Amino acid sequence: KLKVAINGFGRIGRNFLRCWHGRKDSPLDVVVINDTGGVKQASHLLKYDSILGTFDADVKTAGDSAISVDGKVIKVVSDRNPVNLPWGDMGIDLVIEGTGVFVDRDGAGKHLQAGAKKVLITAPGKGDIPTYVVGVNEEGYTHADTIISNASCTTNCLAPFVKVLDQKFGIIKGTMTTTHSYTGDQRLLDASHRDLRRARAACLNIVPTSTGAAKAVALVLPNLKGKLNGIALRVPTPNVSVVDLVVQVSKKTFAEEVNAAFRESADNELKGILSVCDEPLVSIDFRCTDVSSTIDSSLTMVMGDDMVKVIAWYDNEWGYSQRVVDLADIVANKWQA
Amino acid sequence: KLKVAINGFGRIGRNFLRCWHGRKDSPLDVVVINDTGGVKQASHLLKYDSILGTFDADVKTAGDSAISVDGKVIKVVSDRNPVNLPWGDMGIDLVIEGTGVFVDRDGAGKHLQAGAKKVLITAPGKGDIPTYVVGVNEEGYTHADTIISNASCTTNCLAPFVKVLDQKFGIIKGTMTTTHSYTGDQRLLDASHRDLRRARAACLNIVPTSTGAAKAVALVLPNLKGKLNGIALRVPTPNVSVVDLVVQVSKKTFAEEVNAAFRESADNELKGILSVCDEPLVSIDFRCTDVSSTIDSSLTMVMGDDMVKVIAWYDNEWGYSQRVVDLADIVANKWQA
Amino acid sequence: KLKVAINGFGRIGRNFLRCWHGRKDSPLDVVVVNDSGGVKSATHLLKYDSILGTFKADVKIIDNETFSIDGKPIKVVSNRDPLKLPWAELGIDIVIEGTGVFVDGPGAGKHIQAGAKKVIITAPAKGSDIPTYVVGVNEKDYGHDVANIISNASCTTNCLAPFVKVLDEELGIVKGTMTTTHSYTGDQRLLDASHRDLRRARAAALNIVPTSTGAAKAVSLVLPQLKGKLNGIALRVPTPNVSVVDLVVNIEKVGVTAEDVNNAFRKAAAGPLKGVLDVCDIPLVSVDFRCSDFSSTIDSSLTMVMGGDMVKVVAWYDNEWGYSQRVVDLADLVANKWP
Amino acid sequence: KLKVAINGFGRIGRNFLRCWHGRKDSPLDVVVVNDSGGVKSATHLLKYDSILGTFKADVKIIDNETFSIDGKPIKVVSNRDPLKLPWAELGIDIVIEGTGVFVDGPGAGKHIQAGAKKVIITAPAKGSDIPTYVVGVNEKDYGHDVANIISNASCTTNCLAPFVKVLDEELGIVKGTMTTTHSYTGDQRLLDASHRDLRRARAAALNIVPTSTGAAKAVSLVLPQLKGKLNGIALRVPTPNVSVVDLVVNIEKVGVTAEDVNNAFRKAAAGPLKGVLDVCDIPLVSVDFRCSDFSSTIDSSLTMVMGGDMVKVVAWYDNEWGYSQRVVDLADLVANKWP
Ligand SMILES: NC(=O)c1ccc[n+]([C@@H]2O[C@H](COP(=O)([O-])OP(=O)(O)OC[C@H]3O[C@@H](n4cnc5c(N)ncnc54)[C@H](O)[C@@H]3O)[C@@H](O)[C@H]2O)c1
Ligand SMILES: NC(=O)c1ccc[n+]([C@@H]2O[C@H](COP(=O)([O-])OP(=O)(O)OC[C@H]3O[C@@H](n4cnc5c(N)ncnc54)[C@H](O)[C@@H]3O)[C@@H](O)[C@H]2O)c1
Ligand SMILES: NC(=O)c1ccc[n+]([C@@H]2O[C@H](COP(=O)([O-])OP(=O)(O)OC[C@H]3O[C@@H](n4cnc5c(N)ncnc54)[C@H](O)[C@@H]3O)[C@@H](O)[C@H]2O)c1
Ligand SMILES: NC(=O)c1ccc[n+]([C@@H]2O[C@H](COP(=O)([O-])OP(=O)(O)OC[C@H]3O[C@@H](n4cnc5c(N)ncnc54)[C@H](O)[C@@H]3O)[C@@H](O)[C@H]2O)c1
Repeated sequence: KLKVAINGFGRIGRNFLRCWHGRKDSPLDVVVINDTGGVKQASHLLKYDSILGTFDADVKTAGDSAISVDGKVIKVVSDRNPVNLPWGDMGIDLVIEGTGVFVDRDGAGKHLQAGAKKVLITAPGKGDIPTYVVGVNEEGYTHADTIISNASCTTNCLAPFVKVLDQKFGIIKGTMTTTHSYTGDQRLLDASHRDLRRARAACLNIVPTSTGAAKAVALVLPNLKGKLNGIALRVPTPNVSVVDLVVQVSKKTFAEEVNAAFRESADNELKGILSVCDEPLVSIDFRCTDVSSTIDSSLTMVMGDDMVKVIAWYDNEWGYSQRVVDLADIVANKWQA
Repeated sequence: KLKVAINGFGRIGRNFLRCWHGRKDSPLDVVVINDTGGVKQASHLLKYDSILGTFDADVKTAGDSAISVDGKVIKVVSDRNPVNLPWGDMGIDLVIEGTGVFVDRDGAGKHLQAGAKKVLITAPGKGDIPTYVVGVNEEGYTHADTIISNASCTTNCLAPFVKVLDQKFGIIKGTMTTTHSYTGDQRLLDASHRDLRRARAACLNIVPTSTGAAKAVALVLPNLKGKLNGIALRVPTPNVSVVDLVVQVSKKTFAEEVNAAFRESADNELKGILSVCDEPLVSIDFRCTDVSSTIDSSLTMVMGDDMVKVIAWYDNEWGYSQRVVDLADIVANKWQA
Repeated sequence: KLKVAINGFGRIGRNFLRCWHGRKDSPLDVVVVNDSGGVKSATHLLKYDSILGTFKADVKIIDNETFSIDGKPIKVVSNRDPLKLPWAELGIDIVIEGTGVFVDGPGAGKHIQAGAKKVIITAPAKGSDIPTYVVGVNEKDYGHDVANIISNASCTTNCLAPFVKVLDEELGIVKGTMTTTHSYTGDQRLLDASHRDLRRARAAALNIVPTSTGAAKAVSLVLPQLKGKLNGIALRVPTPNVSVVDLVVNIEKVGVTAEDVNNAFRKAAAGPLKGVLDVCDIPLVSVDFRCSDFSSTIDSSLTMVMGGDMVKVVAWYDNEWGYSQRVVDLADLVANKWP
Repeated sequence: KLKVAINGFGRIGRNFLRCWHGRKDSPLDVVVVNDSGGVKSATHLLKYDSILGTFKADVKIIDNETFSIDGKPIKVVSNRDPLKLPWAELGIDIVIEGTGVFVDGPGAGKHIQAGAKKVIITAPAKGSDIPTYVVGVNEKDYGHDVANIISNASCTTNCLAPFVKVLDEELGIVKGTMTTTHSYTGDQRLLDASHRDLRRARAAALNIVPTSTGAAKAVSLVLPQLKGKLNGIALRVPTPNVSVVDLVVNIEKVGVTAEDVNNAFRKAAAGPLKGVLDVCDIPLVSVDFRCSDFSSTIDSSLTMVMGGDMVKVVAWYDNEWGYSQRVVDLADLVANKWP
């Protein structure tokens, strides 16, 4: 019922499209794809993925400006400047901004100009923009918002179970460190970058880089403003990452009580978002996981009764996409104009 | 002067031998090497290292039971059961137990039987054994101890700067997580293991495994008994690891004050052991680093005035070896009869 | 119908079981595994695989020695000495020897002594004992009563043979060399440590590692006509799975062109080798061949004849899955040619 | 004695500067770099390198555009358009064009227009107007007045040419194919993303990636006699540096044996190619060739003649360091043959 446009057919662009194809009766409907790459490029990479593996569906290069997916046809355009994209001409109701450049009022806006109605930024918003984390405050949304960000891959993980903690033990303060797979942003070989760390090897190092997810939590959980903050470590893995939260709560608590709380929420309210896992697994064992966050129960540990540490896995690509879709899935509902 | 025997010419065995060759006027003197491998094996791998790179020295296979290093000749034997090794016959005063099996009273002892006088275990000791971490309590040593452990690669890092913290801000409690390079212990491909995590891919995952360095700290810093505890993450890198400590101190403090303290100690007492680094670097940038621990200043951050997080790099192979040598370097001094 | 045992629950053995499960209706029936680790270590690794990904099906631990894949039980024992195995007690008809240790007549046969009917080695024999088969090539040559110990050759040899045949059988192979950029394997060290082969003793994950390979010579074992004409090395590269062969044989025939050499494959591909050979014209990369049922896939755009006589081919093959899939076909044979 | 500029401060350019620093007493004198990142981004990466390791020497940031390697200053500018470069102002005599963009006459020449005397491209020229040299092979062919724009060929071609010569020049090369298991490079994607070559667009780090390469043909550019006789592909494997070539040319001569083919190298190695070629008999692996000054190293134990006429060789070469070292020799030449 809701016409969608994917701008920035990159990792989240494709991880999304596919995430979508798997949903049943989706209020969303992709019709146009805009990426610097030609129809060839869009086809190939939607079909052959080095992380999600070959796509189970018939994907051919139907057209000079389109591609086919199981028959459903989609147009592929390519303008490095949004304003030009025929969003208005095609009556684009929603745009999934996954390019990594248009993250600000000014930028994301060029989509509105092109005739688009709304712009969902597949990343944290820069400046004054509505940030929502499905499961943490999607009710805050209102069809009034023309530009929203679905936060970061990290925040979307850390948030859900932080809510659970604070909302039960009261987070006083706490740091966190996310051992994260690398991303398109890193340099494959020591090359220039504005982050001399991210500028390094990527596949040969543990690259400490900074992350906003720290303060971004507060963005969606107003209560924790200035109580959280952490860094991140980019390790040699193409996907799936883990967060190492460490909060100090008021209400003295113990190991299994914490985990318990998590499970409870994971079975009720956060069912579909959060989840626990006792089976001692590892990164790779968490590919294609529809949930945003997954607690590694056996790792959770408490100190001096009030210092809680929680490890949590999450597929920074898929799981996020599934959220992106779930958010857009929402915009389609509670949509009046 | 002090005759030494390297048992377990593995990574720490060799990283040690070489660490030694670089020292000037070393009270130590290697004379025999025992490893399941033949003279060929000992030669090659001492010369061609995939992590330390080709060894700068002339290394030939002189003998049927020996190898030559710049002329200094060394015997290479091979008995999977220590008791047999001719430690007594060669008047072995010290044995560097780096095999990973003989970590207990019973085991390490077989060396004593073979005629050896002392046994330095290049790992944490299992059970009741003297554990010393050069820079954290080497004065506790006395020629009386026949079997000592130079703790783990992690503990040897985490300890030095923990002492600095407690001894200045008072550690109340705190967890830690060590993003660690992989080791011989992990399986190259999903294969059986007593730790179904360590049993996984190794090079394709972030493998959560447990570490003793958590409680082991207390071993050498009696004061922190039961105040520290953490896990570890085995990421795809052959060497150099980082620890993410998170302690809550009593004396309210701030970012740069902490770092300062570190530097002060690093310039005085811990000179040679601890050290700070402001230049934003990455893993690989810390190979062959003679120090046990290196604080990444720009990363250190405090919360609510009492929750301190400190990141610290360390070459789990080289830096440790240099410690092992420094410990054995000590046994040679303060050695009576 | 036919009871099967799997001695060696590692990669190839587990890749086997997997291959077998999701199948048409194999006459085979795995009823026991010999993983020196118990039901725990044996289950976990069947469910969660770093290279194949979480196994799609309810795998639970019944008994203290009997897990189950979707209800169907599988008894699991453990002992390094086949002689102590309950093959007879259970009445094992076929044994998939996938350990890489028992590869000689005396050894692999220890399974017969235990009470096994027939033994299939998932690797090249340990000597001149036992035949070597390569589905697609000379599988017919196998008939009951003819040796109760066979070898499904090598992962490489099972990738080469097939398209090596079509080359000689329709162009005449004078002789040639070959190389194989191969995904590292369990026999390699994770980090530089003692190993009988100073090449495999180097960090499997951070080196291109040259190591001899008979896979080349052994082609003859199935294609006699070539006996002593092929040969080559192998290069281990930081890639957990899926490898490629680089064959360079200067042909006997005329001096045909590139794209026609291909056509031969393409022809013999959808024909006699429908399920074994195949040609992929679309430019992909290793990772795109994960879980490939074809024993060999030629990169069309890579083939190229040089001096009219010298032909060069490049093939893609998943060393884990592919081989394991043939190993299930070769065990599927045994059963279709059974009293 | 001669002022040198370095346009493009990445791997090869930085590998250059390093090569040059710790040297006998090169007539060359780097006085300026063009890294689109300032003194910061240009310093840091010269000091800390993931593949060469922390640079051994005091590297400080003087001025806002003038770092210094042990006191010796180096002015640093930045602009994508060579035309705006102060080559004339500074009086630049040689320019090491290592960007991989300006590789045609019109382009690389933009440096002359800015005020440059001579330009050396660290890659193959796209024109036909420009001479391709390969120290060890045909360096003599270069003399002042003869073109002010030269190309030091390819990393691969500079590893092949040398020992390819000795092969033909002392055995006669009929013709042959070749492959090269090559360490991934900057032109590859880190993760599957848009790229004009759907092979390079795949995760450089997790795939064996087949990609065309002229390095084969270009051999002729220095060894005419072979023109149109060699050829081959290339395979990218998860290894940041150091690669190997797999040459398979069926010789013209008799049908010599293995170990003698070698001896030719060994002979020509400590003789005319002392500094370029070399033969390592000790079985090592890629990582053991890091920082190798030889443009090519043959793995003795790997060489092997098949049918008397077909010879197969394997060579080791550090693509970053090696090439960069030659590029400093080729720039060393220009100066030794300067008025
Ligand atoms: N993958 C993750 O872990 C993850 C998850 C959450 C957030 N994010 C953020 O989302 C953003 C999207 O990046 P990605 O993960 O999709 O990877 P990516 O970098 O491959 O995606 C960017 C894509 O957009 C295209 N593009 C850039 N500018 C364009 C323009 N003007 N018009 C059209 N196409 C254009 C690029 O060619 C590229 O294909 C990044 O900023 C990333 O940090 C990433
Ligand atoms: N590398 C590190 O990060 C590190 C640092 C601190 C602690 N350690 C300790 O170092 C020790 C050695 O492990 P490693 O890292 O060198 O790996 P490794 O596996 O390469 O070293 C073990 C070596 O011991 C040899 N060995 C085994 N049993 C033997 C026996 N009976 N007699 C003689 N030699 C025998 C093996 O052949 C092997 O070469 C272990 O105790 C480990 O806990 C490792
Ligand atoms: N997976 C592949 O890539 C591949 C390719 C083709 C063929 N193969 C062949 O498969 C064979 C097995 O190697 P792998 O890769 O499966 O290694 P692996 O180590 O993963 O498997 C070995 C298995 O055999 C068991 N085992 C070992 N010794 C035993 C003994 N004495 N008695 C009983 N069980 C024993 C081990 O417990 C383990 O379960 C090798 O010969 C290999 O060449 C493997
Ligand atoms: N070191 C190697 O791996 C290697 C091997 C042999 C040859 N080469 C060749 O050297 C060339 C350089 O590529 P690289 O591998 O060093 O990659 P790189 O990206 O590390 O180096 C390119 C450098 O040129 C600069 N640059 C790019 N466009 C520019 C422009 N228009 N104006 C000014 N500066 C510009 C970049 O900022 C960067 O500093 C390539 O053609 C490559 O094939 C590299």
